[PDB]
Amino acid sequence: KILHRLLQD
Amino acid sequence: KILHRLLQD
Amino acid sequence: SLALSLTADQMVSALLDAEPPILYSEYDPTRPFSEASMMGLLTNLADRELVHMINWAKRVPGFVDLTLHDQVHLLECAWLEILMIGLVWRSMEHPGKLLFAPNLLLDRNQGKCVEGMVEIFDMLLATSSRFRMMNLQGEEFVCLKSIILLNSGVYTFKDHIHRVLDKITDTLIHLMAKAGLTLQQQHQRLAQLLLILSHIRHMSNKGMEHLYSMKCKNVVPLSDLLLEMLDAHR
Amino acid sequence: SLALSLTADQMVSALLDAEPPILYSEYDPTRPFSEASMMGLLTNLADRELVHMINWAKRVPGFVDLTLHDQVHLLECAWLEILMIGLVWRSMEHPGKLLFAPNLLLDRNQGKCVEGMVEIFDMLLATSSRFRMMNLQGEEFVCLKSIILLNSGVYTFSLEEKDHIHRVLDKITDTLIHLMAKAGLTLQQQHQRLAQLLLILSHIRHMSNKGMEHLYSMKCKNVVPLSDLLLEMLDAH
Ligand SMILES: Oc1ccc(C(c2cccc(O)c2)=C2[C@H]3CCC[C@@H]2CCC3)cc1
Ligand SMILES: Oc1ccc(C(c2cccc(O)c2)=C2[C@H]3CCC[C@@H]2CCC3)cc1
Repeated sequence: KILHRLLQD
Repeated sequence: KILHRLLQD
Repeated sequence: SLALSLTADQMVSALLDAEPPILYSEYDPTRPFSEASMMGLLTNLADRELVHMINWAKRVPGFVDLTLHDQVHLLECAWLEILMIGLVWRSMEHPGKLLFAPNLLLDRNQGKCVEGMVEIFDMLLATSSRFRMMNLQGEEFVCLKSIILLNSGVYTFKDHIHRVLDKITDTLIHLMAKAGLTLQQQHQRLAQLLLILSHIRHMSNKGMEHLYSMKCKNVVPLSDLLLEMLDAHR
Repeated sequence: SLALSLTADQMVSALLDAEPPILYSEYDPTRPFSEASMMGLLTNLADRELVHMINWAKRVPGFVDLTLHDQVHLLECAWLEILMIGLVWRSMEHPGKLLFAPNLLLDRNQGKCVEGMVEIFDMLLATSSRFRMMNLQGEEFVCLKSIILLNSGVYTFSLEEKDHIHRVLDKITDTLIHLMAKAGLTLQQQHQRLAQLLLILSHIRHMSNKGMEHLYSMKCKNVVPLSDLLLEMLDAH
Protein backbone atom coordinates (compact mmCIF):
# COMPACT_ATOMS: atom_id res chain seq x y z
CA LYS A 1 0.00 0.00 0.00
CA ILE A 2 2.26 2.77 -1.31
CA LEU A 3 -0.52 5.36 -1.10
CA HIS A 4 -1.10 4.47 2.55
CA ARG A 5 2.59 5.02 3.29
CA LEU A 6 2.95 8.44 1.66
CA LEU A 7 -0.20 9.65 3.42
CA GLN A 8 1.59 8.67 6.63
CA ASP A 9 4.44 11.06 5.72
CA LYS B 1 -28.59 5.84 -38.82
CA ILE B 2 -31.88 5.26 -36.99
CA LEU B 3 -31.31 8.22 -34.67
CA HIS B 4 -31.70 10.71 -37.54
CA ARG B 5 -35.03 9.26 -38.66
CA LEU B 6 -36.50 9.54 -35.17
CA LEU B 7 -35.25 13.13 -34.87
CA GLN B 8 -36.91 14.26 -38.11
CA ASP B 9 -40.32 12.69 -37.45
CA SER C 1 -34.31 31.48 -30.51
CA LEU C 2 -37.36 31.16 -28.26
CA ALA C 3 -35.61 29.61 -25.26
CA LEU C 4 -33.91 32.84 -24.20
CA SER C 5 -37.19 34.76 -24.45
CA LEU C 6 -38.73 32.47 -21.82
CA THR C 7 -39.30 33.47 -18.21
CA ALA C 8 -37.99 30.91 -15.73
CA ASP C 9 -41.61 30.12 -14.87
CA GLN C 10 -42.32 29.49 -18.56
CA MET C 11 -39.09 27.50 -18.81
CA VAL C 12 -40.20 25.21 -15.98
CA SER C 13 -43.67 24.70 -17.48
CA ALA C 14 -42.13 23.89 -20.87
CA LEU C 15 -39.83 21.23 -19.40
CA LEU C 16 -42.49 19.95 -16.99
CA ASP C 17 -44.89 19.43 -19.90
CA ALA C 18 -42.14 17.84 -21.99
CA GLU C 19 -41.67 15.00 -19.50
CA PRO C 20 -41.68 11.49 -20.99
CA PRO C 21 -44.17 8.98 -19.54
CA ILE C 22 -43.23 6.19 -17.14
CA LEU C 23 -43.21 3.00 -19.22
CA TYR C 24 -43.92 -0.51 -17.96
CA SER C 25 -41.64 -3.49 -18.48
CA GLU C 26 -42.89 -6.77 -19.91
CA TYR C 27 -45.06 -8.61 -17.38
CA ASP C 28 -43.18 -11.71 -18.53
CA PRO C 29 -40.82 -13.17 -17.62
CA THR C 30 -41.75 -12.50 -14.00
CA ARG C 31 -39.26 -12.94 -11.14
CA PRO C 32 -37.23 -14.54 -10.07
CA PHE C 33 -34.61 -13.29 -12.54
CA SER C 34 -31.49 -14.68 -14.21
CA GLU C 35 -28.87 -12.88 -16.28
CA ALA C 36 -30.47 -13.42 -19.68
CA SER C 37 -33.92 -12.80 -18.21
CA MET C 38 -33.14 -9.51 -16.46
CA MET C 39 -31.04 -8.01 -19.26
CA GLY C 40 -33.75 -9.00 -21.72
CA LEU C 41 -36.30 -6.96 -19.78
CA LEU C 42 -33.92 -4.03 -19.34
CA THR C 43 -32.88 -3.92 -23.00
CA ASN C 44 -36.53 -3.97 -24.10
CA LEU C 45 -37.44 -1.25 -21.59
CA ALA C 46 -34.48 1.01 -22.39
CA ASP C 47 -35.11 0.71 -26.13
CA ARG C 48 -38.70 1.91 -25.77
CA GLU C 49 -37.57 4.69 -23.42
CA LEU C 50 -35.13 5.90 -26.08
CA VAL C 51 -37.97 6.64 -28.49
CA HIS C 52 -39.71 8.81 -25.89
CA MET C 53 -36.43 10.50 -24.94
CA ILE C 54 -35.81 11.60 -28.53
CA ASN C 55 -39.26 13.19 -28.67
CA TRP C 56 -38.63 14.74 -25.26
CA ALA C 57 -35.37 16.25 -26.52
CA LYS C 58 -37.20 18.10 -29.30
CA ARG C 59 -39.39 19.70 -26.65
CA VAL C 60 -36.34 21.03 -24.81
CA PRO C 61 -36.01 24.79 -25.50
CA GLY C 62 -33.01 25.55 -27.71
CA PHE C 63 -32.48 21.94 -28.78
CA VAL C 64 -34.53 22.61 -31.92
CA ASP C 65 -32.32 25.50 -33.05
CA LEU C 66 -29.34 23.14 -33.27
CA THR C 67 -28.42 21.36 -36.51
CA LEU C 68 -29.53 17.74 -36.93
CA HIS C 69 -25.91 16.59 -36.62
CA ASP C 70 -25.47 18.40 -33.31
CA GLN C 71 -28.75 16.97 -32.03
CA VAL C 72 -27.46 13.50 -32.88
CA HIS C 73 -24.14 14.06 -31.12
CA LEU C 74 -25.71 15.42 -27.92
CA LEU C 75 -28.16 12.53 -27.58
CA GLU C 76 -25.42 10.00 -28.41
CA CYS C 77 -23.23 11.30 -25.58
CA ALA C 78 -25.87 11.72 -22.90
CA TRP C 79 -28.54 9.07 -23.57
CA LEU C 80 -27.45 6.76 -20.74
CA GLU C 81 -27.03 9.68 -18.33
CA ILE C 82 -30.60 10.76 -19.08
CA LEU C 83 -31.94 7.23 -18.54
CA MET C 84 -30.01 6.97 -15.27
CA ILE C 85 -31.09 10.28 -13.72
CA GLY C 86 -34.61 9.27 -14.75
CA LEU C 87 -34.21 5.92 -13.00
CA VAL C 88 -32.73 7.57 -9.91
CA TRP C 89 -35.58 10.10 -9.77
CA ARG C 90 -38.25 7.39 -10.02
CA SER C 91 -36.53 5.39 -7.29
CA MET C 92 -36.42 8.28 -4.81
CA GLU C 93 -39.36 7.24 -2.64
CA HIS C 94 -38.26 3.61 -2.92
CA PRO C 95 -35.13 3.47 -0.71
CA GLY C 96 -32.81 0.52 -1.32
CA LYS C 97 -34.79 -0.19 -4.49
CA LEU C 98 -34.48 0.84 -8.13
CA LEU C 99 -37.71 1.57 -10.01
CA PHE C 100 -36.96 0.70 -13.64
CA ALA C 101 -40.70 0.32 -14.13
CA PRO C 102 -43.79 0.40 -11.89
CA ASN C 103 -43.89 -3.39 -12.25
CA LEU C 104 -40.12 -3.90 -12.05
CA LEU C 105 -38.57 -2.98 -8.69
CA LEU C 106 -35.04 -4.36 -8.27
CA ASP C 107 -32.92 -5.06 -5.19
CA ARG C 108 -29.15 -4.88 -4.80
CA ASN C 109 -29.06 -8.67 -4.48
CA GLN C 110 -30.72 -8.97 -7.88
CA GLY C 111 -27.92 -6.96 -9.45
CA LYS C 112 -25.48 -9.78 -8.72
CA CYS C 113 -27.11 -12.01 -11.35
CA VAL C 114 -25.10 -10.06 -13.92
CA GLU C 115 -21.31 -9.86 -13.58
CA GLY C 116 -20.30 -6.32 -12.65
CA MET C 117 -23.80 -4.89 -12.45
CA VAL C 118 -24.09 -4.76 -8.67
CA GLU C 119 -21.42 -2.03 -8.51
CA ILE C 120 -23.49 0.19 -10.80
CA PHE C 121 -26.57 -0.49 -8.67
CA ASP C 122 -24.84 0.82 -5.54
CA MET C 123 -23.84 4.02 -7.34
CA LEU C 124 -27.44 4.42 -8.51
CA LEU C 125 -28.84 3.77 -5.03
CA ALA C 126 -26.36 6.26 -3.59
CA THR C 127 -27.50 8.90 -6.07
CA SER C 128 -31.11 8.21 -5.11
CA SER C 129 -30.30 8.52 -1.41
CA ARG C 130 -28.44 11.73 -2.24
CA PHE C 131 -31.48 13.16 -4.03
CA ARG C 132 -33.65 12.17 -1.07
CA MET C 133 -31.60 13.93 1.62
CA MET C 134 -31.58 17.06 -0.55
CA ASN C 135 -35.33 16.74 -1.08
CA LEU C 136 -34.91 17.25 -4.83
CA GLN C 137 -37.99 18.87 -6.36
CA GLY C 138 -39.45 17.89 -9.73
CA GLU C 139 -38.82 21.35 -11.15
CA GLU C 140 -35.15 20.98 -10.22
CA PHE C 141 -35.02 17.50 -11.74
CA VAL C 142 -36.27 18.52 -15.19
CA CYS C 143 -33.69 21.31 -15.16
CA LEU C 144 -30.85 18.91 -14.34
CA LYS C 145 -31.85 16.47 -17.09
CA SER C 146 -31.94 19.16 -19.77
CA ILE C 147 -28.56 20.41 -18.54
CA ILE C 148 -27.10 16.92 -18.99
CA LEU C 149 -28.53 16.84 -22.52
CA LEU C 150 -26.94 20.14 -23.58
CA ASN C 151 -23.70 19.99 -21.61
CA SER C 152 -22.41 16.41 -21.87
CA GLY C 153 -21.41 16.74 -25.52
CA VAL C 154 -20.73 20.45 -26.00
CA TYR C 155 -16.96 19.97 -25.65
CA THR C 156 -16.65 17.24 -28.20
CA PHE C 157 -17.75 19.49 -31.01
CA LYS C 158 -21.75 26.56 -29.70
CA ASP C 159 -22.33 29.92 -28.01
CA HIS C 160 -26.06 29.24 -28.24
CA ILE C 161 -25.91 26.07 -26.13
CA HIS C 162 -24.07 27.88 -23.33
CA ARG C 163 -26.62 30.70 -23.45
CA VAL C 164 -29.38 28.14 -22.88
CA LEU C 165 -27.36 26.49 -20.11
CA ASP C 166 -27.16 29.90 -18.43
CA LYS C 167 -30.94 30.26 -18.80
CA ILE C 168 -31.47 26.94 -17.02
CA THR C 169 -29.01 28.11 -14.36
CA ASP C 170 -31.11 31.26 -13.96
CA THR C 171 -34.14 28.97 -13.70
CA LEU C 172 -32.61 26.79 -10.97
CA ILE C 173 -31.80 29.85 -8.85
CA HIS C 174 -35.34 31.20 -9.33
CA LEU C 175 -36.84 27.96 -7.98
CA MET C 176 -34.61 28.06 -4.89
CA ALA C 177 -35.52 31.71 -4.27
CA LYS C 178 -39.18 30.68 -4.23
CA ALA C 179 -38.47 28.05 -1.58
CA GLY C 180 -37.27 30.80 0.76
CA LEU C 181 -33.61 29.84 0.57
CA THR C 182 -31.14 32.63 1.34
CA LEU C 183 -28.61 33.81 -1.25
CA GLN C 184 -25.88 31.74 0.38
CA GLN C 185 -28.19 28.72 0.45
CA GLN C 186 -28.90 29.25 -3.25
CA HIS C 187 -25.32 29.03 -4.54
CA GLN C 188 -24.58 26.14 -2.19
CA ARG C 189 -27.50 23.99 -3.33
CA LEU C 190 -26.80 24.88 -6.97
CA ALA C 191 -23.26 23.59 -6.50
CA GLN C 192 -24.49 20.43 -4.76
CA LEU C 193 -26.88 19.63 -7.62
CA LEU C 194 -24.33 20.18 -10.38
CA LEU C 195 -21.64 18.17 -8.57
CA ILE C 196 -23.95 15.14 -8.67
CA LEU C 197 -23.84 15.42 -12.47
CA SER C 198 -20.16 14.51 -12.21
CA HIS C 199 -21.13 11.23 -10.55
CA ILE C 200 -23.89 10.62 -13.09
CA ARG C 201 -21.28 10.96 -15.85
CA HIS C 202 -19.15 8.41 -14.00
CA MET C 203 -22.04 5.95 -13.70
CA SER C 204 -22.81 6.30 -17.41
CA ASN C 205 -19.25 5.47 -18.46
CA LYS C 206 -19.23 2.52 -16.06
CA GLY C 207 -22.56 1.44 -17.52
CA MET C 208 -21.37 2.01 -21.07
CA GLU C 209 -18.50 -0.44 -20.58
CA HIS C 210 -20.97 -2.90 -19.08
CA LEU C 211 -23.27 -2.80 -22.11
CA TYR C 212 -20.29 -3.05 -24.46
CA SER C 213 -19.23 -6.17 -22.56
CA MET C 214 -22.71 -7.64 -22.99
CA LYS C 215 -22.64 -6.79 -26.70
CA CYS C 216 -19.38 -8.71 -27.19
CA LYS C 217 -20.74 -11.83 -25.49
CA ASN C 218 -23.47 -12.00 -28.15
CA VAL C 219 -25.86 -13.49 -25.66
CA VAL C 220 -28.60 -10.91 -25.20
CA PRO C 221 -29.21 -9.18 -28.53
CA LEU C 222 -29.20 -5.39 -28.32
CA SER C 223 -31.67 -3.47 -30.49
CA ASP C 224 -30.35 -1.77 -33.62
CA LEU C 225 -31.08 1.61 -32.04
CA LEU C 226 -29.20 0.75 -28.85
CA LEU C 227 -26.30 -0.63 -30.91
CA GLU C 228 -26.02 2.70 -32.72
CA MET C 229 -26.13 4.68 -29.47
CA LEU C 230 -23.54 2.30 -27.99
CA ASP C 231 -21.19 2.39 -30.98
CA ALA C 232 -21.10 6.18 -30.68
CA HIS C 233 -18.95 5.71 -27.57
CA ARG C 234 -16.15 3.90 -29.40
CA SER D 1 -12.16 21.46 12.39
CA LEU D 2 -10.08 24.37 11.09
CA ALA D 3 -11.46 24.49 7.55
CA LEU D 4 -14.85 25.90 8.54
CA SER D 5 -13.16 28.59 10.63
CA LEU D 6 -11.44 30.00 7.55
CA THR D 7 -12.53 33.12 5.67
CA ALA D 8 -12.78 33.07 1.88
CA ASP D 9 -9.54 35.03 1.48
CA GLN D 10 -7.75 32.74 3.93
CA MET D 11 -9.16 29.68 2.15
CA VAL D 12 -7.62 30.93 -1.10
CA SER D 13 -4.24 31.62 0.51
CA ALA D 14 -4.08 28.15 2.07
CA LEU D 15 -4.84 26.47 -1.26
CA LEU D 16 -2.60 28.89 -3.16
CA ASP D 17 0.38 28.18 -0.89
CA ALA D 18 -0.25 24.44 -1.08
CA GLU D 19 0.24 24.43 -4.86
CA PRO D 20 2.66 21.75 -6.14
CA PRO D 21 5.59 22.75 -8.37
CA ILE D 22 5.68 22.32 -12.14
CA LEU D 23 7.93 19.33 -12.76
CA TYR D 24 10.24 18.80 -15.74
CA SER D 25 10.51 15.59 -17.77
CA GLU D 26 13.50 13.66 -19.10
CA TYR D 27 12.56 14.72 -22.64
CA ASP D 28 15.28 15.04 -25.29
CA PRO D 29 14.46 17.23 -28.34
CA THR D 30 17.22 15.43 -30.20
CA ARG D 31 15.41 12.18 -29.82
CA PRO D 32 12.57 12.35 -32.25
CA PHE D 33 9.33 10.78 -31.59
CA SER D 34 7.95 7.42 -30.78
CA GLU D 35 5.16 5.92 -28.72
CA ALA D 36 6.89 3.65 -26.33
CA SER D 37 9.08 6.51 -25.37
CA MET D 38 6.45 9.13 -25.12
CA MET D 39 4.36 6.97 -22.80
CA GLY D 40 7.55 6.19 -20.90
CA LEU D 41 8.08 9.92 -20.35
CA LEU D 42 4.44 10.55 -19.41
CA THR D 43 4.49 7.64 -16.96
CA ASN D 44 7.71 8.91 -15.36
CA LEU D 45 6.26 12.42 -15.06
CA ALA D 46 2.85 11.38 -13.72
CA ASP D 47 4.48 9.10 -11.14
CA ARG D 48 6.54 11.99 -9.75
CA GLU D 49 3.52 14.32 -9.84
CA LEU D 50 1.55 11.81 -7.76
CA VAL D 51 4.03 12.13 -4.89
CA HIS D 52 3.48 15.89 -4.82
CA MET D 53 -0.29 15.52 -5.21
CA ILE D 54 -0.48 13.24 -2.19
CA ASN D 55 1.41 15.75 -0.04
CA TRP D 56 -0.66 18.53 -1.59
CA ALA D 57 -3.90 16.82 -0.55
CA LYS D 58 -2.68 16.90 3.06
CA ARG D 59 -2.62 20.70 2.91
CA VAL D 60 -6.18 20.91 1.60
CA PRO D 61 -8.43 22.14 4.47
CA GLY D 62 -10.59 19.29 5.78
CA PHE D 63 -8.66 16.46 4.14
CA VAL D 64 -6.54 16.11 7.28
CA ASP D 65 -9.53 15.32 9.49
CA LEU D 66 -10.69 12.40 7.34
CA THR D 67 -9.85 8.75 8.05
CA LEU D 68 -6.74 7.31 6.39
CA HIS D 69 -9.06 4.90 4.59
CA ASP D 70 -11.17 7.83 3.39
CA GLN D 71 -8.08 9.72 2.23
CA VAL D 72 -6.86 6.69 0.27
CA HIS D 73 -10.24 6.26 -1.43
CA LEU D 74 -10.58 9.92 -2.44
CA LEU D 75 -7.12 9.97 -4.02
CA GLU D 76 -7.63 6.59 -5.70
CA CYS D 77 -10.75 7.94 -7.39
CA ALA D 78 -9.66 11.45 -8.39
CA TRP D 79 -5.90 11.23 -9.03
CA LEU D 80 -6.25 11.27 -12.82
CA GLU D 81 -8.84 14.06 -12.66
CA ILE D 82 -6.45 16.21 -10.63
CA LEU D 83 -3.57 15.47 -13.01
CA MET D 84 -5.72 16.45 -15.99
CA ILE D 85 -7.10 19.72 -14.64
CA GLY D 86 -3.55 20.63 -13.67
CA LEU D 87 -2.37 19.78 -17.18
CA VAL D 88 -5.22 21.77 -18.72
CA TRP D 89 -4.44 24.77 -16.50
CA ARG D 90 -0.75 24.73 -17.47
CA SER D 91 -1.76 24.69 -21.14
CA MET D 92 -4.11 27.69 -21.12
CA GLU D 93 -1.62 30.07 -22.75
CA HIS D 94 -0.58 27.46 -25.33
CA PRO D 95 -3.40 27.05 -27.90
CA GLY D 96 -3.35 23.61 -29.54
CA LYS D 97 -0.62 22.43 -27.17
CA LEU D 98 -0.67 20.43 -23.93
CA LEU D 99 2.09 21.63 -21.58
CA PHE D 100 2.80 18.37 -19.74
CA ALA D 101 6.08 19.99 -18.68
CA PRO D 102 7.90 23.26 -19.48
CA ASN D 103 10.23 21.17 -21.66
CA LEU D 104 7.45 18.96 -23.05
CA LEU D 105 4.75 20.73 -25.07
CA LEU D 106 3.41 18.06 -27.47
CA ASP D 107 0.75 18.40 -30.16
CA ARG D 108 -2.50 16.84 -31.33
CA ASN D 109 -0.49 15.32 -34.18
CA GLN D 110 1.88 13.65 -31.72
CA GLY D 111 -1.18 12.19 -30.01
CA LYS D 112 -1.70 9.96 -33.03
CA CYS D 113 1.15 7.90 -31.59
CA VAL D 114 -0.31 5.42 -29.14
CA GLU D 115 -3.66 4.01 -30.20
CA GLY D 116 -6.67 5.96 -28.95
CA MET D 117 -4.72 8.77 -27.29
CA VAL D 118 -5.56 11.36 -29.95
CA GLU D 119 -9.19 11.40 -28.81
CA ILE D 120 -8.21 12.19 -25.22
CA PHE D 121 -5.88 14.95 -26.46
CA ASP D 122 -8.76 16.67 -28.27
CA MET D 123 -10.86 16.63 -25.11
CA LEU D 124 -7.99 18.07 -23.07
CA LEU D 125 -7.41 20.71 -25.75
CA ALA D 126 -11.12 21.58 -25.73
CA THR D 127 -11.04 22.00 -21.95
CA SER D 128 -8.03 24.30 -22.13
CA SER D 129 -9.74 26.37 -24.82
CA ARG D 130 -12.79 26.60 -22.57
CA PHE D 131 -10.71 27.80 -19.62
CA ARG D 132 -9.17 30.39 -21.94
CA MET D 133 -12.48 31.85 -23.15
CA MET D 134 -13.74 31.99 -19.56
CA ASN D 135 -10.49 33.61 -18.46
CA LEU D 136 -10.16 31.18 -15.55
CA GLN D 137 -8.36 32.74 -12.59
CA GLY D 138 -5.71 30.99 -10.50
CA GLU D 139 -7.83 31.42 -7.38
CA GLU D 140 -10.75 29.73 -9.16
CA PHE D 141 -8.47 26.92 -10.35
CA VAL D 142 -7.23 25.87 -6.91
CA CYS D 143 -10.85 25.89 -5.74
CA LEU D 144 -12.01 23.60 -8.56
CA LYS D 145 -9.10 21.20 -8.07
CA SER D 146 -9.82 20.87 -4.35
CA ILE D 147 -13.50 20.33 -5.13
CA ILE D 148 -12.56 17.41 -7.39
CA LEU D 149 -10.54 15.84 -4.57
CA LEU D 150 -13.44 15.87 -2.10
CA ASN D 151 -16.37 15.28 -4.47
CA SER D 152 -15.18 12.60 -6.90
CA GLY D 153 -15.27 9.81 -4.33
CA VAL D 154 -17.83 11.11 -1.85
CA TYR D 155 -20.61 9.06 -3.47
CA THR D 156 -18.84 5.78 -2.66
CA PHE D 157 -18.91 5.83 1.14
CA SER D 158 -22.16 5.10 10.98
CA LEU D 159 -20.22 7.79 9.11
CA GLU D 160 -20.80 11.48 9.76
CA GLU D 161 -17.71 12.06 7.63
CA LYS D 162 -19.61 12.55 4.38
CA ASP D 163 -21.42 15.41 6.12
CA HIS D 164 -18.13 17.08 7.02
CA ILE D 165 -16.97 16.73 3.42
CA HIS D 166 -20.10 18.44 2.08
CA ARG D 167 -19.61 21.19 4.67
CA VAL D 168 -16.14 21.90 3.29
CA LEU D 169 -17.49 21.70 -0.26
CA ASP D 170 -20.03 24.37 0.70
CA LYS D 171 -17.17 26.47 2.06
CA ILE D 172 -15.26 26.24 -1.22
CA THR D 173 -18.47 27.21 -2.99
CA ASP D 174 -18.74 30.30 -0.78
CA THR D 175 -15.10 31.00 -1.62
CA LEU D 176 -15.73 30.80 -5.38
CA ILE D 177 -18.70 33.17 -5.08
CA HIS D 178 -16.63 35.56 -2.94
CA LEU D 179 -14.01 35.74 -5.68
CA MET D 180 -16.55 36.43 -8.43
CA ALA D 181 -18.06 39.20 -6.30
CA LYS D 182 -14.62 40.84 -6.20
CA ALA D 183 -14.34 40.79 -9.99
CA GLY D 184 -17.39 43.05 -10.23
CA LEU D 185 -19.67 40.30 -11.50
CA THR D 186 -23.39 40.79 -10.89
CA LEU D 187 -25.37 38.37 -8.72
CA GLN D 188 -26.67 36.78 -11.91
CA GLN D 189 -23.17 36.55 -13.40
CA GLN D 190 -21.90 34.83 -10.26
CA HIS D 191 -24.46 32.02 -10.54
CA GLN D 192 -23.81 31.48 -14.24
CA ARG D 193 -20.03 31.33 -13.94
CA LEU D 194 -20.30 29.06 -10.89
CA ALA D 195 -22.45 26.70 -12.95
CA GLN D 196 -20.10 26.97 -15.94
CA LEU D 197 -17.11 26.00 -13.80
CA LEU D 198 -18.76 23.02 -12.12
CA LEU D 199 -20.14 21.69 -15.41
CA ILE D 200 -16.57 21.45 -16.70
CA LEU D 201 -15.90 19.02 -13.84
CA SER D 202 -18.38 16.66 -15.50
CA HIS D 203 -16.18 16.56 -18.61
CA ILE D 204 -13.03 16.17 -16.53
CA ARG D 205 -14.66 13.09 -15.00
CA HIS D 206 -15.41 11.85 -18.52
CA MET D 207 -11.82 12.35 -19.68
CA SER D 208 -10.56 10.61 -16.55
CA ASN D 209 -12.72 7.55 -17.18
CA LYS D 210 -11.54 7.52 -20.79
CA GLY D 211 -7.93 7.94 -19.68
CA MET D 212 -8.32 5.26 -17.02
CA GLU D 213 -9.40 2.75 -19.67
CA HIS D 214 -6.46 3.78 -21.83
CA LEU D 215 -3.97 3.25 -19.00
CA TYR D 216 -5.51 -0.13 -18.18
CA SER D 217 -5.08 -1.04 -21.84
CA MET D 218 -1.34 -0.36 -21.83
CA LYS D 219 -1.07 -2.31 -18.57
CA CYS D 220 -2.52 -5.56 -19.92
CA LYS D 221 -0.48 -4.80 -23.03
CA ASN D 222 3.18 -5.82 -22.76
CA VAL D 223 4.52 -2.25 -23.01
CA VAL D 224 5.11 0.23 -21.49
CA PRO D 225 5.44 -0.88 -17.82
CA LEU D 226 3.73 1.36 -15.25
CA SER D 227 5.20 2.46 -11.91
CA ASP D 228 4.36 0.53 -8.74
CA LEU D 229 2.33 3.51 -7.52
CA LEU D 230 0.38 3.96 -10.76
CA LEU D 231 -0.53 0.27 -10.80
CA GLU D 232 -2.02 0.69 -7.33
CA MET D 233 -3.98 3.78 -8.38
CA LEU D 234 -5.12 1.96 -11.51
CA ASP D 235 -6.25 -1.23 -9.77
CA ALA D 236 -8.39 0.98 -7.54
CA HIS D 237 -10.71 1.49 -10.50
O1 LIG E 1 -34.08 3.26 -17.43
C1 LIG E 1 -33.04 2.47 -17.65
C2 LIG E 1 -33.14 1.35 -18.33
C3 LIG E 1 -32.09 0.57 -18.54
C4 LIG E 1 -30.87 0.85 -18.08
C5 LIG E 1 -29.83 0.02 -18.34
C6 LIG E 1 -29.81 -0.46 -19.59
C7 LIG E 1 -29.60 0.29 -20.66
C8 LIG E 1 -29.58 -0.19 -21.89
C9 LIG E 1 -29.77 -1.48 -22.10
C10 LIG E 1 -29.98 -2.27 -21.08
O2 LIG E 1 -30.17 -3.56 -21.29
C11 LIG E 1 -29.99 -1.75 -19.87
C12 LIG E 1 -28.80 -0.22 -17.49
C13 LIG E 1 -28.68 0.20 -16.05
C14 LIG E 1 -27.48 1.10 -15.82
C15 LIG E 1 -26.17 0.58 -16.40
C16 LIG E 1 -26.38 -0.05 -17.75
C17 LIG E 1 -27.55 -1.01 -17.81
C18 LIG E 1 -27.36 -2.25 -16.92
C19 LIG E 1 -27.63 -2.07 -15.44
C20 LIG E 1 -28.70 -1.04 -15.17
C21 LIG E 1 -30.80 1.98 -17.39
C22 LIG E 1 -31.84 2.76 -17.16
O1 LIG F 1 0.15 15.50 -15.89
C1 LIG F 1 -0.21 14.39 -16.52
C2 LIG F 1 0.67 13.48 -16.84
C3 LIG F 1 0.30 12.37 -17.47
C4 LIG F 1 -0.96 12.12 -17.85
C5 LIG F 1 -1.28 10.98 -18.49
C6 LIG F 1 -0.68 9.87 -18.01
C7 LIG F 1 -0.90 9.39 -16.79
C8 LIG F 1 -0.31 8.31 -16.35
C9 LIG F 1 0.54 7.64 -17.12
C10 LIG F 1 0.78 8.07 -18.34
O2 LIG F 1 1.62 7.42 -19.14
C11 LIG F 1 0.18 9.16 -18.76
C12 LIG F 1 -2.12 10.88 -19.53
C13 LIG F 1 -2.74 11.99 -20.35
C14 LIG F 1 -4.26 12.04 -20.19
C15 LIG F 1 -4.94 10.71 -20.39
C16 LIG F 1 -4.18 9.62 -19.67
C17 LIG F 1 -2.70 9.59 -20.03
C18 LIG F 1 -2.43 9.34 -21.52
C19 LIG F 1 -2.67 10.52 -22.45
C20 LIG F 1 -2.32 11.84 -21.80
C21 LIG F 1 -1.81 13.08 -17.50
C22 LIG F 1 -1.45 14.18 -16.87
